[PDB]
Amino acid sequence: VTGIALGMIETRGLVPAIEAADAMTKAAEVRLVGRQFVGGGYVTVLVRGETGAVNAAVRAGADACERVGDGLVAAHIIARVHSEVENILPKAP
Amino acid sequence: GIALGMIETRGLVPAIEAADAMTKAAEVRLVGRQFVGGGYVTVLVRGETGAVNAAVRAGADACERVGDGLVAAHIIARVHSEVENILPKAP
Amino acid sequence: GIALGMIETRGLVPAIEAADAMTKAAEVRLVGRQFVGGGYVTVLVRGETGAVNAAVRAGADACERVGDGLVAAHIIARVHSEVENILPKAPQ
Amino acid sequence: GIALGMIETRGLVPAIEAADAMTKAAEVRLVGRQFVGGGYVTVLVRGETGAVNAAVRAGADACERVGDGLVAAHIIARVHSEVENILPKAPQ
Amino acid sequence: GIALGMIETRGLVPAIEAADAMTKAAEVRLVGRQFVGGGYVTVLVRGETGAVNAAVRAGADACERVGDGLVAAHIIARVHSEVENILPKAP
Amino acid sequence: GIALGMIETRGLVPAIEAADAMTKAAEVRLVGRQFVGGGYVTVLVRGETGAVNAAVRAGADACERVGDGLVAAHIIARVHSEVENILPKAP
Amino acid sequence: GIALGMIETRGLVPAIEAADAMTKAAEVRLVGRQFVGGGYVTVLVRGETGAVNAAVRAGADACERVGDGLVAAHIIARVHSEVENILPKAP
Amino acid sequence: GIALGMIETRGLVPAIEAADAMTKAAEVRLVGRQFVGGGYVTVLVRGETGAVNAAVRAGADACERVGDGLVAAHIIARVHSEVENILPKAPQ
Amino acid sequence: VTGIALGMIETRGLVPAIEAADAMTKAAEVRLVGRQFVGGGYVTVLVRGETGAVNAAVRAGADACERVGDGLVAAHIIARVHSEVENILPKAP
Amino acid sequence: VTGIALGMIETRGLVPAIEAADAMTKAAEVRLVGRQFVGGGYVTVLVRGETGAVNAAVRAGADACERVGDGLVAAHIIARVHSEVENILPKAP
Amino acid sequence: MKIMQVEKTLVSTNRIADMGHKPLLVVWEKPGAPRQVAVDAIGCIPGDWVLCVGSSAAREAAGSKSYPSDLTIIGIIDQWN
Amino acid sequence: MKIMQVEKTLVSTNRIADMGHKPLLVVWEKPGAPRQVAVDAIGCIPGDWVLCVGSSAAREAAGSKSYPSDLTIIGIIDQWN
Amino acid sequence: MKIMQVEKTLVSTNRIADMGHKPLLVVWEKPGAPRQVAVDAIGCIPGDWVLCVGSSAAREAAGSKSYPSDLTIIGIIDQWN
Repeated sequence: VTGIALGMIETRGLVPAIEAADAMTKAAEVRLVGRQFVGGGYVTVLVRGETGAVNAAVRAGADACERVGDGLVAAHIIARVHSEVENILPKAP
Repeated sequence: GIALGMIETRGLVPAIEAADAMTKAAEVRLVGRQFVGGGYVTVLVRGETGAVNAAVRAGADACERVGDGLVAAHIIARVHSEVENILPKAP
Repeated sequence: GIALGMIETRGLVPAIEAADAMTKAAEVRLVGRQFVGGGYVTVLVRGETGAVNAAVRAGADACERVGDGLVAAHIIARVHSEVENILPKAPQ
Repeated sequence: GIALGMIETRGLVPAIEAADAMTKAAEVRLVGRQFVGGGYVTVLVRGETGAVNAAVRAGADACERVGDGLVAAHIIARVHSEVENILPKAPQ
Repeated sequence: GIALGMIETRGLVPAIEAADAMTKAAEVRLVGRQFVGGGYVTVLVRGETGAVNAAVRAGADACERVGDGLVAAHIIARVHSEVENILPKAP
Repeated sequence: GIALGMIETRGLVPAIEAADAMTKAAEVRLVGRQFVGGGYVTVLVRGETGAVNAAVRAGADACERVGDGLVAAHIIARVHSEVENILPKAP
Repeated sequence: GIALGMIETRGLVPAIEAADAMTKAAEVRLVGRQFVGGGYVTVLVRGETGAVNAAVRAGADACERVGDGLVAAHIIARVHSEVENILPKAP
Repeated sequence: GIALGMIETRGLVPAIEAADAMTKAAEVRLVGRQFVGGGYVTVLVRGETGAVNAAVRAGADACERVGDGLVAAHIIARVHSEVENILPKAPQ
Repeated sequence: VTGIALGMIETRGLVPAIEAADAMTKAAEVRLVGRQFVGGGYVTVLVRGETGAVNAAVRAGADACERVGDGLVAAHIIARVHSEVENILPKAP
Repeated sequence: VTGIALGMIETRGLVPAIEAADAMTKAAEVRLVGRQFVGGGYVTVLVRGETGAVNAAVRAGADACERVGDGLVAAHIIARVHSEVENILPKAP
Repeated sequence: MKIMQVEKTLVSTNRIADMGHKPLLVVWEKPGAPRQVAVDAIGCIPGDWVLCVGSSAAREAAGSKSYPSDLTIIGIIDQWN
Repeated sequence: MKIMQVEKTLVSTNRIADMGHKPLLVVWEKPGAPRQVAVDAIGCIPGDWVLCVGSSAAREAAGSKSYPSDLTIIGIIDQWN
Repeated sequence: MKIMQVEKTLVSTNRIADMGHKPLLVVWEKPGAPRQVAVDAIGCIPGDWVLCVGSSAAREAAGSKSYPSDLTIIGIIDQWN
């Protein structure tokens, strides 16, 4: 898979985060590039790919994970990521 | 087995009880205990679909009252190959 | 020594008090003090079933008052072999 | 490049959005993403004063909506030399 | 200087602002920034009693509105030799 | 298969109907019919977890109205080795 | 696998969505799409009992709102040998 | 070209209008027009994910008014390999 | 007759469809390229020709067939038809 | 320090003016080019530097001096100063 | 108004929300002329000659008083060389 | 609309108050073309090709009925040469 | 928006009443470019590079919903060559 678009989903807990990651990867052709434990319960999953693929993946993941567990906190999409942000974005999980 | 079962609890005692009841109720394989942070603790198992379902049901019923309680209980029949990268193999 | 005793407290002072109370009450070995995060501290012990039960009861009763209080106090008389992989063996 | 820009958010998604917004808005260098703990994420930038001000304003405006929202958005036009010892220089 | 000044803030931005205003307002020495956990961040300084008092007052007045706010601001004129063991020397 | 499914009925006709519907609905193995005494009759099966679940659900739905009715319907995913001593092998 | 899962939908788009979600959620084998006539469309799968159950549940939850909606969702654990004559083998 | 777009309409005129609208809006290939029976007509397209999404949105918006209206408008970004056996490849 | 414009009329039943086709062909200079049985009672008639001719034909056909039988369902006009749609559009009846 | 931008703060009295000058010079990288006694109590402090630096300095100075003493009268910023105004603007204090 | 020829379809996934479902086409006066993107309110295959309106009228031609557009296709020329 | 490529970020400290917090980018059709400044409503790194709207539509694209802008970026082209 | 450089001050005594007290400056892209007059809402010495907005946005930038202007200066570029 190629592309630089980034899709983010933040959930309160690990079970909704895993569900969202699975839903995203099954719905679209994206890449799971990392899972982050923010602290305080927040867990963030990141996906990379084409813009439309990331759009479909993030929509499906938010819809799937909005109910399981404590719920869904945020679901954001970034078309082009600045080169500086790539330093803080993980490459592989 | 490929099916994934998981329970999140608000504490470590309910997580241990859930994992113990899970492994005793069904012949599944405990693959990891994760400290999410903020009090959440998660336990994960792998196995057949029916065994995972029975184990998760038993664990969610056994950890309901122990400790601060139960947060979530989920079952995935066939998880995507991408999620294996973030799923732990051993605890 | 196969039974496992568990006590969870909001803070480290009640956890220390509970661990001391259990260890003084019965002949058990303190195996682990775990910082769950968010204020939860868990103490684990191993021993014969009745001793672990008595120690857990005494520790819960003793450390209920001190600090933010109790969260859980649970005894397992037969830990599954697979579960043992996530149970610490030596305190840190 | 001496001015310092700061944005704090409840969660990592708004923090990433803010960092991207600032970096796209102005010519600044992202120096640090800090996990404060308890849900707070802080992003730091360095650059000329006006550029840092514009970047911070744009980032706050962009990332206010996403996630749990904003916590702080502050610009310092002259960081003291002693304070620099606690400011990270490269992101991790 | 031996006097110790400290401010706790609910976030890292108020802590940085407090430390910056402190060091600019008085000629004190910043000795450490500590992440307590749960959101609290602490900054510590050393110096003369009057300088530390002025610095802490300025920092508490400057971090009051920035971010989530101010938690505490304290001054110790002569800290016991035992507390040096837990007090950081450099950040 | 190791999973155990059982239904108790208040009579022998509902027990026969439950066992028949069970074995027809799922490919399980009927291992015994027990006269508890006082009218209760129990039927037991062994097999895979999913097959046992489907069989027990079908039997509990088929014996609900026939005869005096249904007493209980239970599924054990992995029964302990000790219970094999009291579990019959053949009827 | 022998278990049969089926969903009927009032349209072809909900049927495609149901089949897609089914095959992605569980490792089952899609065996046929049938145009009943009058708008009804049916999709059928074969596989293990647990996999078929998970697939059918996911498909019924995914096709609920898409299109005109969901008509029926059924699972047969062990279908009779006679029904194989009318069950399609490939779509 | 792996994403699949779907539109269902009550009648053949809205189906033709939808197919034309999608094909004009994006670079997609119309693969199938299916007579479901009972008045339902379904049109299928294949292409890159974003193009299929744009085409489906435009077609739904265009053909909502004409005829008896819309029934469904759904985009699948990743069709399973097994599902492909029931998807027509060439229109008739 | 030449042209690529397409005129569509959908009626519930065959009698209104035949009436609409006759009215269209008599009113304007168009080509009857097909009649389709959609299923469920819907019947569709298609005409090809110049844009203005198709406009007049479709207007007259809708006006004529709006009353006979179960009635008129849809009457749409397409100026230029995409090449892909020509695959599903019939050539001759 | 370079730049031609000018920052002005007017206070009623000398104590707020001194406080504002100190706050400006500590907050940003500017130059104190003069203090003027207008008459009637008004005192004006002038700073020079880059546009953004002057902006930050003036904001901080107004915020700091708005309370001490009689208070703050005016706080204005000028991006580019005309060459004629440089005659009346003092060079050094 | 302004006569242009449709070149190709243009798709932007990250377009703003209020742009709606309307499609976009790339239109130029002639091969080699500077290219512009116009909101399609009629439906045009590549190649044909269309009428393009600009300024505030294009917003209404798109469909709303406040549609974010500045060049909208309002019709297809019947005959044109 | 009008296809342009982002060149660099432009910052003006003395900009009027009602311009808000929105950023500004320098956009041109191609290297060497005349340069224009567009209000960024999407977020674009330098180099990519974006859709720029003008006239009264740009004010709404910025975010307000009365935003002082005349050229606003409304989306990023997916594929473009 | 549109980047221009201030050349000189322009004064018109017989200007219409509703133009208010706002000053006018002559702005061009570069020496030799066609000259345009822009209402000054910021205050710019000759020589510097400024941001000029046009169309209906310039009226608001001037200060009123109905100010008779079509090109208003909205800010001064910090750094520009």
